[PDB]
Amino acid sequence: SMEQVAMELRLTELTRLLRSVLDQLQDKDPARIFAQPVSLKEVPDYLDHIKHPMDFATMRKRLEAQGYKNLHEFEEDFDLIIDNCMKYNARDTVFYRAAVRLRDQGGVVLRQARREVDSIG
Repeated sequence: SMEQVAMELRLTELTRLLRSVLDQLQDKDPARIFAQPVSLKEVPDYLDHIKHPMDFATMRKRLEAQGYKNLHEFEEDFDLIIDNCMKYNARDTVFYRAAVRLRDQGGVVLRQARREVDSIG
């Protein structure tokens, strides 16, 4: 139907905007701490601690399959990256501290993304 096409164009355009959002958030991680999944070869107990692992590469796979229906879903995955790290790693670590800085700097990007998503519809 023509309606289904219009919906699909809306999803495509959301995906475009989320791709730009993702690029901007990932620039706030210049150390690449969050770029890839935590390795279960290197951290064998990880899934005992963290039930829903997340990372920027996993988000990008979902994004490119158009698997985010709205900004809420995308933000849920970004918050998992941060929140998982702040639980597994202690306050005095470069990993925790990187997550705090990513959360703080990302907030700015996400605030305007929400306005754009609402504005453009």
